Amino acid sequence: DVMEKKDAWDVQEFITQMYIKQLLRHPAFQLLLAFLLLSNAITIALRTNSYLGQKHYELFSTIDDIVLTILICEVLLGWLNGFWIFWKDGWNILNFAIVFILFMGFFIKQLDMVAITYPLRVLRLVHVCMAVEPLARIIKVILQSMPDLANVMALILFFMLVFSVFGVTLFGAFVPKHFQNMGVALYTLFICITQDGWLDIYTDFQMDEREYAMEVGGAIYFAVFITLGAFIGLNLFVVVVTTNLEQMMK
Amino acid sequence: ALKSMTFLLMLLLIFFYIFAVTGVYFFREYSRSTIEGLEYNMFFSDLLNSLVTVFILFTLDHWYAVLQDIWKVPESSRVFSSIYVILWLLLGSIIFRNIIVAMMVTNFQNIRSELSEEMSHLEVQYKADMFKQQIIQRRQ
Amino acid sequence: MRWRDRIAVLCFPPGLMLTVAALILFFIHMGVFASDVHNFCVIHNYDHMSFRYTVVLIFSQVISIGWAAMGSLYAEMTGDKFLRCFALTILILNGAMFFNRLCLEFLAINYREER
Amino acid sequence: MCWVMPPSVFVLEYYLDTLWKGTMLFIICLVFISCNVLREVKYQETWCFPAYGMVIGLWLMLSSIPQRRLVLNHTRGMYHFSIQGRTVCQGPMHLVYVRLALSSDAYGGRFFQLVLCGHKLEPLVLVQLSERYEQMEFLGRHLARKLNINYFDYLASSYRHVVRHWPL
Amino acid sequence: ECQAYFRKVIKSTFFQIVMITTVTTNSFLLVLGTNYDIQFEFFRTFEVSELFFVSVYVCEFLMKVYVDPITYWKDGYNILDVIILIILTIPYLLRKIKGNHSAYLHFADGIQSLRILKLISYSRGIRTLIIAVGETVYTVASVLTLLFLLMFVFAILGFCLFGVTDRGDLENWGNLASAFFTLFSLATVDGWTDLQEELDKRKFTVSRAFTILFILLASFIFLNMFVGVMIMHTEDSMKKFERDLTLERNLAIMEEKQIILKRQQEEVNRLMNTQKSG
Ligand SMILES: CC(C)CCC[C@@H](C)[C@H]1CC[C@H]2[C@@H]3CC=C4C[C@@H](O)CC[C@]4(C)[C@H]3CC[C@]12C
Repeated sequence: DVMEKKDAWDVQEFITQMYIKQLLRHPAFQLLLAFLLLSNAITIALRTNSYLGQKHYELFSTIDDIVLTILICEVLLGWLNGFWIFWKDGWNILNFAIVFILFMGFFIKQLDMVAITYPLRVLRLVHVCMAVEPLARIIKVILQSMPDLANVMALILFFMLVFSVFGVTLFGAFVPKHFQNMGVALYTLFICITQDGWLDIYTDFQMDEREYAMEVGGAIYFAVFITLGAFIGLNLFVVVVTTNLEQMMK
Repeated sequence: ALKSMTFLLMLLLIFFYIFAVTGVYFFREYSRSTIEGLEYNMFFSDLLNSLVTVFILFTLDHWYAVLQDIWKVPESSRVFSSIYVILWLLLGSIIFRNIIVAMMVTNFQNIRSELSEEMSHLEVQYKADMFKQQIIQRRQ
Repeated sequence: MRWRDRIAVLCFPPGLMLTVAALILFFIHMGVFASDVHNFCVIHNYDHMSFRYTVVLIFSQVISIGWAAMGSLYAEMTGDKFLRCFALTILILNGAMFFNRLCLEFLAINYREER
Repeated sequence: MCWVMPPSVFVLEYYLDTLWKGTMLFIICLVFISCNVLREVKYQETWCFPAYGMVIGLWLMLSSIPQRRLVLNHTRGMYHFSIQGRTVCQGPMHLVYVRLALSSDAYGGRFFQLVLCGHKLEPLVLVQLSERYEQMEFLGRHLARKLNINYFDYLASSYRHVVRHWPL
Repeated sequence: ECQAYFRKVIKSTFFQIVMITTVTTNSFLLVLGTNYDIQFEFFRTFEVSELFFVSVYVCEFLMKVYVDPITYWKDGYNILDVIILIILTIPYLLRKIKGNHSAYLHFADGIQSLRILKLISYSRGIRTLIIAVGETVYTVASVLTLLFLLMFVFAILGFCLFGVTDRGDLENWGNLASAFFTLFSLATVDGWTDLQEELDKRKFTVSRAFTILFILLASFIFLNMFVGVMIMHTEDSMKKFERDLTLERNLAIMEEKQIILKRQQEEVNRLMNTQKSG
């Protein structure tokens, strides 16, 4: 109201207001962080070539140290406002896990090597580029669509199993190497459901009797199952997509 | 629906026309080369063959294998040709498939909209008829 | 009020904790820095260098810098110029200290170990 | 617990949780003391990070707070700032308030806390439930039934906040 | 001074008819030039027609070099067509009379196709369609950026999984461009079977699981997300246009009814006045 004289908690609130005004609302610091991340992403794309690497490996190490120390500085600044709020968050958990894995693999000896150092960096790149507005709405609804997609995946896999029981009857020890092993058979039926270039399989189970045999029966059974499952799966995918986006425009 | 197909179809065919006639003389050194071992050579030979192969790219069947069969051309650092055909196939396929499915579901939307407004008008007319029946009954 | 009772029990006045901690860190770090320059210049007994503790005191250095800055920020609003001068001076000496020891460490590479 | 705390018969009493923080620090560092990692191949010993644990913890146990109280008894008490032993702050009204405070992150999520404002007073932080406004002014009304003083909302006076005493 | 007369001339439909005729003859020139005989033989007609076409396009740039760039520098189709004119004029300027250090011939049918694009720049109905679909540019750019991010993530992942070990699988998860193209194919449905048969022999059993996981994320997410986003973006863009058209029709109907009522009231008043005066 009047605020004749401030108190200690008002001073602390004003300090936290200053701390959230900088580095969280100021576009300059976020732009600098994005510029550094884009520069090290350029160095990422400059990899897979020892001809550039032989004069860049030490600079690569230095920029790795720089990006690691600025990431842990940002994490410490987020921790400063409070560990409880940072721990109870949807994306700060992911960022903390990213920096924890990167720092442990850096300081402590680890077999994590390039296959962890580089994808973690590009995951941080994705996380930072989510912050700027004209990708956050689109990203927000991809994660909103996965709970409604999970039931579709569950139904698809259950139907896939209960029709693979029909599948494994005409499978095993004949027309083998893609119909046997009961996991290769499942994944090969998944390939044929994804529906591209299955005439290798068609020629594989071709010539049983050259006229009808089971070459008629099993082939038409699995063909109608494949076409029905593919149509139903694609329809359900686009249906869940249209439902959740109708949610985002509602 | 096919009455509603007025401008999108000629947009589709004119994009097909311009992209096919651009891609005629892009992989020219594919069909017009002295390589003995090749099997997709005739795909990029004639203008009609060019139409057929860009329609194949539009349908998006074995685009991987088409690209590897054109990779037998001496790789000139892929600076213009491979990115052109890849961009053409991806943009044309997704843009046209998406635009047709969007406009078809829009057609279903206005079909159901006019149906629903017809039933709403019928219900309003029924309410007015019942009210006027009360008015007539009180008028006797 | 009664600063006897303020300094006696149960609490400390706001700030003036991190400043004193930075002072004692400054004291122990002049001790080790003087020992390092002494043994690097004359007596030459590198087996008893601080070649063994190299990263934990660097961590102590940066956290002392942070606490000095944080105490300066927490004590600036007192409205008194002496406290601000105190905090700025201790921050400046700690920072120049840090640059000096970083330069000394970077000069002393070829004497520790090789990977 | 919803009915026990609103009356707060006569005095209130309060404490701090830095003892808790120093407690898990002491447990963690005592764990660190015995059988830590053996990184002599790293040409470094990491026993001095626990030495800083010693220092930070011992300093945090040096902050002992016996029963922070006031003169909030349901009388014409002056709300003088009272500790067992020493006493610091006194005031004829116009300093004790109960104010709602808000905090925001980069995303924009709002977190609501309460602070008993005054000359080095203690806050009114509720137990880990701040996502919605719920009822707000009802707890201020219970405080008003207690010894009606204030209930201050965010930003300036405007509306939606209550005052009982004013020094004009 | 004469700017009003020049604008009236450019608004006259005869000029546009001549323009469309010239660029349709250019389209026929491209049709005959994609053949071999007419490309370099019996080509005096080709030469004179091409000179006429480039003269017409020069006149186009001359009438677009006015003060109208003050609106051409912020609009859509206008900046598009002047950019098309620039990237038409410069390449045949450095190609037809080259005398320079260019690489080879690959931008002749491309130039002619840009001319055909300038032809199709007409048809105001297609212009309205372009306007109606033009608000999804930011959305498709965002989906393209998400796609590219996923390609980069799985590009570094496929490299780290199959090309650093250097025991085979080269030019599929090896070199960067070939790896990117194989990943684009795996994100599509094409080539997945032969790619799987190529990768299963490299003593990497979990590569099959990784590739099928990559398919079930990338292909489904990209295809279904794109078709959705376009479907309701266009649905909501058509909806507002249709409701606005119906609102305009309703306003016109209301105005006609009000005009009829005013005419009836005036007729009644005139009849009453004549009855009073007679
Ligand atoms: C924990 C905070 C307060 C920092 C305190 C750091 C203390 C514990 C560290 C920093 C500097 C260190 C000393 C530096 C140099 C020497 C000489 C060497 O031949 C043996 C170790 C010895 C004697 C170290 C003992 C531990 C030491 C005093």
